[PDB]
Amino acid sequence: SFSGYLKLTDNVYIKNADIVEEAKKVKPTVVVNAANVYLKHGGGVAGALNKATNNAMQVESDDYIATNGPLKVGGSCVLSGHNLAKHCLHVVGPNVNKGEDIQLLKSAYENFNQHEVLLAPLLSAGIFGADPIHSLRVCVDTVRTNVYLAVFDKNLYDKLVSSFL
Ligand SMILES: Nc1nc2ccc([C@@H]3CCC[C@H]3C(=O)O)cc2s1
Repeated sequence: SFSGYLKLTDNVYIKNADIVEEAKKVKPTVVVNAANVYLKHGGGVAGALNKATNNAMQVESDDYIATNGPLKVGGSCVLSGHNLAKHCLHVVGPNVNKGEDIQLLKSAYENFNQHEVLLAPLLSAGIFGADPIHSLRVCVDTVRTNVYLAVFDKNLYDKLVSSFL
């Protein structure tokens, strides 16, 4: 069960934790991956989640692309969670450093509403270049189901809690 979270709003909770370790302890119904449109999990949260499955997530993802084609920015797909969760919801936030529209961050977070409870990272807040505090605001304004956010970096976590509480 989710332990040590701080409740920010009626439905958004936050913890300073590594999402891979949270997934292995809780084994939630849904873990969110911060993915790209071809589901190539090369680094960031995507690389860490794929490595914790010993590349099983990548083999499954390449088969999903071969049959279905790439996702759209703001879109998602549900695949196995392997040893981390029952399911992995792979969500594509905009890569604003490559000119993708920040408005698509709202569409990205809307995918979370299809699941009652999710363990997730902040979208577009890694190498995708969005300001992480702006990404948390979009999450709060868009997600209506129960989301447990895991923020690895303690300096970032303290910044987020100071601005949202
Ligand atoms: N093993 C892990 N590797 C990563 C890499 C990056 C991150 C996320 C991506 C966006 C914000 C950052 C964070 O929470 O500090 C979390 C994790 S957990």
